Amino acid sequence: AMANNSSVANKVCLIVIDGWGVSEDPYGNAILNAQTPVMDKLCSGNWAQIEAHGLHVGLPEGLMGNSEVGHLNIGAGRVIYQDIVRINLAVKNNKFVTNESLVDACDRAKNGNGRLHLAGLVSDGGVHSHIDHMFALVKAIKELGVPELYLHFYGDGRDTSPNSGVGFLEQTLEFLEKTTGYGKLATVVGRYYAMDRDNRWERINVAYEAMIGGVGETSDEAGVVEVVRKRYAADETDEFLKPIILQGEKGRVQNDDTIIFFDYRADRMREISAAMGMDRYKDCNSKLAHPSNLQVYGMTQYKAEFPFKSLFPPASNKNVLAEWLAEQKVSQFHCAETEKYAHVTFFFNGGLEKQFEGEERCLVPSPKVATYDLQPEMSAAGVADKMIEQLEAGTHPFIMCNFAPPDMVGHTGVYEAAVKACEATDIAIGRIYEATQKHGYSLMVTADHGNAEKMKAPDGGKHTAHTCYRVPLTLSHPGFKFVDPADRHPALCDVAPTVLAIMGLPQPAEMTGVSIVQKI
Ligand SMILES: [Cl-]
Ligand SMILES: [Mn+2]
Ligand SMILES: [Zn+2]
Repeated sequence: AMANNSSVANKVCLIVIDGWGVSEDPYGNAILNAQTPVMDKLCSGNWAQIEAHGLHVGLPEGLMGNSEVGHLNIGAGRVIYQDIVRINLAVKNNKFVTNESLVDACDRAKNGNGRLHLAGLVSDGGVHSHIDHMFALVKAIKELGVPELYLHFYGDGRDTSPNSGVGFLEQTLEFLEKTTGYGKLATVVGRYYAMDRDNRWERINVAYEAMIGGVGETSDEAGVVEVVRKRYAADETDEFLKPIILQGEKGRVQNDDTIIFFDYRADRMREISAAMGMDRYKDCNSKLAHPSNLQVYGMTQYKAEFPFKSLFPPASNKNVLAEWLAEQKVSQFHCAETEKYAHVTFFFNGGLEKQFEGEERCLVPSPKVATYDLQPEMSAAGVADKMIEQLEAGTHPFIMCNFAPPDMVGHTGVYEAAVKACEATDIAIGRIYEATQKHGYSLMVTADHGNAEKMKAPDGGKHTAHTCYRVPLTLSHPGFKFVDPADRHPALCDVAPTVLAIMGLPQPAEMTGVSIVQKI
């Protein structure tokens, strides 16, 4: 227990069912075709249906929710964005030209020798980068008035076809000369050399020396596409392109220059960026001098030790529900089956290992079976047991668990076992609800995303995937009325704030709201 447990106005039991969504279509809907009388009552009258997919939880529009994103958003009380989502939103709404770090890189150039470098993987593979981000950056840097911009094109062939690079090179060349009339291609080199992540500095050195010294084949805008096509016929593909050099010494990285790397994945950026921006050029052991007074910038942060500013730096995830309750000196309980323990732990608590002060944990072991359709109740009963024991104790004014059956059985695709899963989950919830009533907890049932509600493809085939359907949010306490946000659908990010409002605890500013209940 914790010193301010008595300040709590209403103790709360939160259940996160895993893979339990709301769908009107009953064909292959294991929740609808399962005896679920407990949830059928809890999901009626005062109850809400909230989003767990797509942008509502920091994912690309249209993408199904999943267990990690779900538990992250639930426990965080804010939307937890993917980096790629953050970047693409910024492209949609012209927020590059106001980006503080990008404005910083550009101002430094403008008040120095004004030379800027763009370097990254040029393709639409979308794993490490996107060429549209590169395009969007050139336009931005143009608007901001940087005098000179040179581009260092890293060839892909791994997240795209090995002979796709000519197309992106053509498309880059036309963009710079006809669309922006600004920016110049200075280098082409394969990601094999520039985006090594196994500390093979002899590979990095190839891209290093090309950028700073022009160690490659000379070409120009008129010839460069032919060079690459000749390389293809020599059996050298995008990934493995040896360097090509386009603007002479003007396009090299020189003294006092600024560099922006536009990849948003870090592992394959740490080496080239540390070679340019710290002391790792020494590992390349080049006979070339290292330029003086460089400053590097990254689309994202590649290593917190690095001094590099970032266009989209990491969110700290400060004052997620678990940390915040401990700050208020209120104690808590987290419980789950094996298969979902990282969800009520690592991910609920912000995506780290921290178990905060006053946080008590319980791991109920999952059954040892080959597939979970062979025991579709899994260990939900045991999880309920431990939760009911905490309700009898009354020690923790906030307790929570996860029930795995609906998701983990849904993934098998066996429709009738899914039905059993949801039946066994519903019985478990019913046991806790009885206990909350007897020991005066308010019960709240939600889910992290759907799954069980769609078990069949239109044609009857197995459908094992997660869904984009909304999920329930129930509240047994009759002095509150559910109310939607005025500006958006409610979403997982509103579970934690709503919890704190029922508990009479303040909300921390990092929790970008919002309680979706109001008192009667
Ligand atoms: Cl080589
Ligand atoms: Mn799953
Ligand atoms: Zn899940």
